[PDB]
Formats: sequence, structure tokens, C-alpha cells
Amino acid sequence: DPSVTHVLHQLCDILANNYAFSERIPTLLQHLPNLDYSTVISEEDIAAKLNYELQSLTEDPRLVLKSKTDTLVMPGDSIQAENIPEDEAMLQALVNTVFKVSILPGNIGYLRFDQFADVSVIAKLAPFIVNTVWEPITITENLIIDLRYNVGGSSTAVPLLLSYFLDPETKIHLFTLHNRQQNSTDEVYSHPKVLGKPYGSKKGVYVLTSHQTATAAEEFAYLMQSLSRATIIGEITSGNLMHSKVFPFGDTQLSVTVPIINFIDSNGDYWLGGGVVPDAIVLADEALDKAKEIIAFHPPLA
Repeated sequence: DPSVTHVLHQLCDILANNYAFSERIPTLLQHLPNLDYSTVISEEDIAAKLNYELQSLTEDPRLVLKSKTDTLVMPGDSIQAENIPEDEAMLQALVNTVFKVSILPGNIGYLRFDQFADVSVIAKLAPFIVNTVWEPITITENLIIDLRYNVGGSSTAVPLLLSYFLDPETKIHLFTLHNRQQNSTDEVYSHPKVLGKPYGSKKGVYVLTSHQTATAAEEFAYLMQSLSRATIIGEITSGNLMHSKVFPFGDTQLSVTVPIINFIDSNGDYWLGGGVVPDAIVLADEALDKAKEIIAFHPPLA
């Protein structure tokens, strides 16, 4: 009936112009109109049918039809540039509460922070982050970065952060973004210079994750994993990345979430999100203990 063609027509248009995997559009435009739709007469059935067909044809869980009711919640709210103090004492004080740093027994560094602010914010906090984070962990031989409570934010500072764990002179490709809505194909690299002492690329790094770890935090964890820089420990993450957009289907209670960006890591793998999968899967409460175990039993290297 008309409601099926109404959705179908909009879907094909949305896909042709937005779906990150453009190369799949020809085939999707052949199959979708070919399906047998004389069995579906309810938004729920339409969503289910098109969702089964789409996943058969794309194997991309990011592309999904859903009730408009289940369309996201709201973008995170981290420290904004327009709300950063001017006074140096207050800035150091803020940095001191944003980043929790401990030196655990056995000389293992512990770094916790629960949001990723925009790079414009990090720029103004960088001088203070030197004192709270980078200098104090210099003495340690291994570092545990706790992101179990980190609901992310903007990814704009991820490359910069990552650069503290890589070679000062290397220019490392991190990932490449392909934004369909335009022709991004932007290659993202590490920075050749950071402020404060890089932790370096040699010492052991362990990233703790939970099901609450989100957006920028997932990207950070994923990238540390994809670069073989750290061991990820904990739960599979939330699967909330900022790679899609939602498109409502006019005249219906349905919408479609479409990935508009593809994220290709330094090994050429396309990350479909849905959650970073830890190297050592344990419940979130056990992750710190696990990391310590790993550290304690690491081969003394012959």
C-alpha cells in the first residue's frame, strides 16, 4: 500500500545521498524495489522487513530503521570554551578536579578522567595538564587509563591526546574519515609536538572500559587498540559514536539512522562501532584488578 512506497521512496533517496558506503547504493537501488511488500502493513513490519533486508545487503548495523521514539537522546555536555576561567589558580584547580592521577603501589600510574572536551578547551588547559598529569606519571613504568566513567564528548582533541603515547617525531596516521555527505577522505594524524612530557611509546598502557564509555572515549580506546599501543580491559562499550545522522520519514512514526561517515583505522579496517571490544573482557568492577594482574605477570622479556 501507499505507506510502504512512501517510506521506500524516501529511504532510497536518503541512502543515495547520505549513506557512508556509496559503493553499495547501486545494488541497494536494485534490490529494495524488488522485495515482496504485500505482507507488511504496519510501521513495525516495515521497519523489521527493511531492517532485515538492509542488514543482508550491507552488514552494517549502524543503518537502521527505528520508531522516531528511539531516536537518540541528546549530545553530551562537557566543559565549554566559553565557560573556562581566566585566572591561573582557578584553571589549575579545575584541571586538578577533571583529571585524577595516582601512583599505585608497584609504580603503576593511574589516570582517570570522565569527559573529552573540545580541542579549544584543551588548548587553554594544556599548561595546567602538564602539572596534573604528564609530569607526575613520568616516574611510572606502566599506566592505567580509566575510562569506565567517561561518557566522551567531542573527538576534536583525540589526536592530540593520543600523541602523548607515540614518538615525538613520527607523524603517525591514526585513522581516515570518509564523510559521504561531502568528500571528506580526511586523513587524521598525530601531532609532532605536544605540550608537556609525552608518556612515550614504550611503557605499558592499559585502558579500562565499561558499557558507559562513549563517543570520544570509545574512539580513544579503539585507536589505542588499533595502534597496538595499549591493552583494552573491561566491558564492551556503549556503541555511541558521532558517525550517523537521523532522518525522519515524513508522515510516519518512523525514522532512519544512517551512518554518514566511515572510520578507517591505520590497519585499513572499517570500524562499524557498536562498541569497542576489549582485549580482556571482564565486568567493569574487575577491570582495575585485571590490569594489575596483567602487569604483574608480564614476561620479564627473557
